[PDB]
Amino acid sequence: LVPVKVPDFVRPRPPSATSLPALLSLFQEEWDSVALEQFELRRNLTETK
Amino acid sequence: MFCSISGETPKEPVISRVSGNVYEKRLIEQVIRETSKDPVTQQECTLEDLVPVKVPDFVRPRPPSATSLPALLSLFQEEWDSVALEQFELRRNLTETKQELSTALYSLDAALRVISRLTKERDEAREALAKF
Amino acid sequence: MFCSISGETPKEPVISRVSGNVYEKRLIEQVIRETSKDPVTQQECTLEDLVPVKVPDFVRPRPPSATSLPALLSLFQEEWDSVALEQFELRRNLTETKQELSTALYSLDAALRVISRLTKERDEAREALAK
Amino acid sequence: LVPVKVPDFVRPRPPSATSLPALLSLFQEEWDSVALEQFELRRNLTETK
Amino acid sequence: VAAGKGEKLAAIDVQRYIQLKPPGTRESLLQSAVVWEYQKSRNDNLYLLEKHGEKAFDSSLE
Amino acid sequence: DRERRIQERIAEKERLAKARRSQVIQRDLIRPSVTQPEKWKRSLELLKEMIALISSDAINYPFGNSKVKGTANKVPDLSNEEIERCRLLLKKEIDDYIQFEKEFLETYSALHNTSSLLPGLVIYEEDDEDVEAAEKFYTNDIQRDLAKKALECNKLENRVYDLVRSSYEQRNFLIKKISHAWKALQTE
Repeated sequence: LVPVKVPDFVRPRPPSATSLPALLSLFQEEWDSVALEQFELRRNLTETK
Repeated sequence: MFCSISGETPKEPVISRVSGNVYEKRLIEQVIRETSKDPVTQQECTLEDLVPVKVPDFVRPRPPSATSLPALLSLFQEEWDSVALEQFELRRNLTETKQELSTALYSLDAALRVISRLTKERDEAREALAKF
Repeated sequence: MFCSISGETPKEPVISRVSGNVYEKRLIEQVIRETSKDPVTQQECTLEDLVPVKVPDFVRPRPPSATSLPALLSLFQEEWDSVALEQFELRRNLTETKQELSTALYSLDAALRVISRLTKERDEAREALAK
Repeated sequence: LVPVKVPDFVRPRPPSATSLPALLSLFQEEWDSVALEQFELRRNLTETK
Repeated sequence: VAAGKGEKLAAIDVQRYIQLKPPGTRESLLQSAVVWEYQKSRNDNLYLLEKHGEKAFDSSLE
Repeated sequence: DRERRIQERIAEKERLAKARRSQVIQRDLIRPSVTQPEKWKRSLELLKEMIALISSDAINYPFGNSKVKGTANKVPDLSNEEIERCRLLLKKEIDDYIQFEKEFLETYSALHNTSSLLPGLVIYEEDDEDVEAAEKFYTNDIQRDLAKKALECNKLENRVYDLVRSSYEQRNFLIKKISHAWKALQTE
């Protein structure tokens, strides 16, 4: 692998992102969402098989 | 997103293998055709050293705005280093203030003992005046 | 292996050619980006002043037992609590140092006033002895 | 060479085990592993479809 | 946790930093301090966010 | 010529203006605050009623804009030779090892006093009150918290306006592209 140079992609924070609940609640919710996706892809694998 | 050879953005980007650089296909094949060398780092380069783009892939792309656990953890880490820098600076200020506290403390202790000695001498002076 | 900024073991100690001190490269570079000056000698500092150096890495604790970990919130609370208490001690130190400085000022001022008192008392006493 | 070491105005705190970096890196490694799992099962999923 | 959340069972963490406890025991002081520090950090982050503005947002759209 | 000497005579006056120098406000960091009169009566146990005049002298300088209590200005003034001569007498008698001993004593003792208590209890170690100390201090903390929250809220509506200007567009574009485009390509 070769380290290439890119301007990098900025991430504009949402209206509520200042650590505190504005981060812990969103962290929890995104955890729940990725979990739901994990199930929606496992069960779908099984059904497709 | 910028090309060194021409200064314009590459309409069709390509990454050089010998040296990481973003070229446009026509000019990079041009510089390979004229010689087997790198126009930037003056090192041997070929057509195969030019890497086209295979961006499509097959996975679900993800938004670099909010729904990224790496982004969430990076925000936590930026807060971590911000409060670390704050603690750094305030601790430095605190040790400087401790130095000036201790200096003023021993200076005032010396001043108090000297005041006691002085007041003793003034008591002696009052005694001298009253003896008359 | 004793950081002069926080005391924590530096995972990437570096040496300085003018005055070698225990830091890490990243915060030095960040400070230079904010202010490209030497903090100690008040002189221009550059990114190339530091030579690369190798380090043997460290061990990690790995909190076990995996119980739907909510600790992060409490640990963050405690870190912020520590910094808040530290701010408290800072305000106390400034208040007490200014109070001490004023106390020293009028301690020495009263010292001078009672110097004048003593001088006049001794002058009068010796003149009475002289008479 | 390296001059005399300078421990001064530190009040050293021993390197206690229970700390945050550990949890942060644990969560991060979990995310990398789960993403690898997603890759594995999405490749299996596209093949099975 | 998957065997847990197969029936949803949304994870629960403490959200009691908005109640803002009236004058009481050490919990009220600790709560006051944490709210003050979160608020300070929040203000710093917003002032930073409009130090530059929505230029990063324009780059993200592009 | 005249001004060539006059502005120097003016320049003399500013150089003459340095003939009266004091401290605390010389660097003007913090200050014995505003409520002076009550503390002097509270002063327990020769040097404690002593600082009261300089704290009263501090009202002469513009720090009084913060608040004024009692006043009773009692400025005694000074002289440069007085200041200079006392610096010798203070420092001529007050040897580097005790400074090392002094630094050790204060730093420890400070850590002994500054225990992990949100309100300062070093003075309270002798008084008998702990609940009320938490009441006033951190209702005052909360009132300032509410004021800061209100000022920041005044700054939230601009944020909310710019973000309903931007984030809705970004989210609509991102969802609308990514979902339809990607899930369509897989079928193609």
